[PDB]
Amino acid sequence: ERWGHDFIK
Amino acid sequence: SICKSPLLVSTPLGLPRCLQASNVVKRLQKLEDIASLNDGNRAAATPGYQASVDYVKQTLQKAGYKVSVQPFPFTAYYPKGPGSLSATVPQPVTYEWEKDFTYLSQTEAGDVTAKVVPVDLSLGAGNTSTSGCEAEDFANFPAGSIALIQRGTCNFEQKAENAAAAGAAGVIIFNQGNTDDRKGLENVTVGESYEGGIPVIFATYDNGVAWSQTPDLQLHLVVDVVRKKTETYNVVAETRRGNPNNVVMVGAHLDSVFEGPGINDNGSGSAAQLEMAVLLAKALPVNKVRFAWWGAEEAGLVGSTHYVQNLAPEEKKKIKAYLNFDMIGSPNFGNFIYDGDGSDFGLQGPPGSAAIERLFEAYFRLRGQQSEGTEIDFRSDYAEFFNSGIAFGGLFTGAEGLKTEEQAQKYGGTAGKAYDECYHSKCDGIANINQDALEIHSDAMAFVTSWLSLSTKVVDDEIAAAGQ
Ligand SMILES: C[As](C)(=O)[O-]
Ligand code: NA
Ligand code: NA
Ligand code: NA
Ligand code: NA
Ligand code: NA
Ligand code: NA
Ligand SMILES: [Zn+2]
Ligand SMILES: [Zn+2]
Ligand SMILES: [Zn+2]
Ligand SMILES: [Zn+2]
Ligand SMILES: [Zn+2]
Repeated sequence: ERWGHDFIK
Repeated sequence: SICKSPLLVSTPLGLPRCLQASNVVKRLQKLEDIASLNDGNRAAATPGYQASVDYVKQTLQKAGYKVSVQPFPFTAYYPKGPGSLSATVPQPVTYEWEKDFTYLSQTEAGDVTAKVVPVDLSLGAGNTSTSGCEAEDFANFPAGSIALIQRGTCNFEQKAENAAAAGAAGVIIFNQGNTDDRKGLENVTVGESYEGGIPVIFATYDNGVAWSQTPDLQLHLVVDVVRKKTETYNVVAETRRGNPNNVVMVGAHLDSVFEGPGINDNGSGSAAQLEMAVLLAKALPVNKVRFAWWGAEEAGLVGSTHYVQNLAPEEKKKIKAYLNFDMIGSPNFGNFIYDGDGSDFGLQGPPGSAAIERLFEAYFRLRGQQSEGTEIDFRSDYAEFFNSGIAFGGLFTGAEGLKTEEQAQKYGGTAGKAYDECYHSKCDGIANINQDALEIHSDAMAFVTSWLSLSTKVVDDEIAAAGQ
């Protein structure tokens, strides 16, 4: 899962 | 002044005629000048961003808009140098920055040497690790240790804050290793909302395995970053005319990364949308059009998320559609339309997103232009609209991905090169803009925005059909 550019998990 | 006529700017084939790429380029030059006068960036919580806000606000006020500059609290994150990681016990070993390990975005700074303690690991192909997801995983965790945590199931932020609440001095998260493609370093974040107070780095899977099996291991971990609690701003304006209960909203983030001026990302969307808004000042829409320039997108969609979450429920229900324009001037562009129907990547937007995608598709096709889908898995400022059930769509010309041979036949350019080789870089300046890409995508932005400003029926129909 992403939130913008980075993976959050 | 022909494009001051409401007859032209009110209709979907009129607005694109009046929205000229050469005028978008002039606005892009202004953003370039702003970056140049402000140390080369337009990043959140910098004078470059403030001057970008001033420019957008003044432009909208001269066009007759009332402008809302909406502040929100924001923890800025800046890496100030490379990290360090070395074993001190049982044997001295120096690990390599950006090969063995990297920072979690939004980590705190730190310099810690401590025993390394694995937390509820589940190794091997096909594992479903929940390492560090529950406070109970830390049942035997000694305060002051470095927590060695495996990626899996829950957010990095949760893993790191659980470890912090268990008294960890630092956190090393290693990639999950459940498949061969989940063993290297990745772009990962603990989130702008991280409050664990301790440093967090990401390591390769094989390093995690070896460390977890190294008796008496101690690691010396150094994270060189700054976090600063501050604020930044969204810029929001709407037409006086049009139904306030059936709002067509368009958005484009106005901030750049710290590394450069962000002329393609996302000066391109910001400037095209600003040109459109100036033209729409004279339009006679049926539905109200709202324009947003988002702050802190590059920090994790902070501004757009704040905007949606802070809307009173009665006001939120008035937004019928959201259109996102994030990177539409890519040097080696392709013609990408958000895959609202999930036909390419299997993720569907909220009801009505298929209709928006279909509108974009039909417009490119009518013009004899090729197009194809791009992913919508919460990569830009539609994310919180997506979470709230609001139909959305958008346009994209490509970023770090590599153009295929087929796409070079379809769109021109160079196969095997990135759509934007200056993505997130110092070189993402005015010279990094393809004006044909700007022409094509600002045309489509204007057509679909105008279309929906006259009728959201294509969206309404999918909403109605979804309800049964
Ligand atoms: C990393 As982005 C959503 O600003 O292209
Ligand atoms: Na990133
Ligand atoms: Na915050
Ligand atoms: Na040190
Ligand atoms: Na667990
Ligand atoms: Na948190
Ligand atoms: Na060929
Ligand atoms: Zn300087
Ligand atoms: Zn629990
Ligand atoms: Zn962007
Ligand atoms: Zn970006
Ligand atoms: Zn599709």
